[PDB]
Amino acid sequence: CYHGNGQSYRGTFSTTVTGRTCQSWSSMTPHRHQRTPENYPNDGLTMNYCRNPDADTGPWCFTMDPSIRWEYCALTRC
Ligand SMILES: O=S(=O)(Nc1cnn(C2CCNCC2)c1)c1cc(Cl)ccc1F
Ligand SMILES: [Cl-]
Repeated sequence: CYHGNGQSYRGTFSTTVTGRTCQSWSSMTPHRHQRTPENYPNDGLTMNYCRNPDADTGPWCFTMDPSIRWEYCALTRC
C-alpha cells in the first residue's frame, strides 16, 4: 500500500487499475511526455514503476496502450 497521496511511494508495482502495463518513465513510446527522470531526477521515476510525482492522489503511470495516456495503478492507500 501507499501512504497519503502516494507521492512517497517507491514500490515496484507497474500495473494499472484496468490491468494495463505502465510505460517506462524514460520512454517516449507510446506516449511522448515530459515526466521523465531526466526532468524529475528525485521522484523515483525508475523503470516503469507506479509513481505519484505530480501530487495526484495516488500512484499512476503512462500506459503501454497508445489510446490511454495514463491511469492510476491498482494499489490501495495504507
Ligand atoms: O508529460 S505530462 O506529465 N503528461 C500528462 C498528461 N496528463 N497527465 C496526468 C498524469 C496524472 N496526474 C495528472 C496529470 C500527465 C505533462 C504534464 C504537463 Cl503539466 C503538461 C504537459 C504534459 F504532457
Ligand atoms: Cl508510500
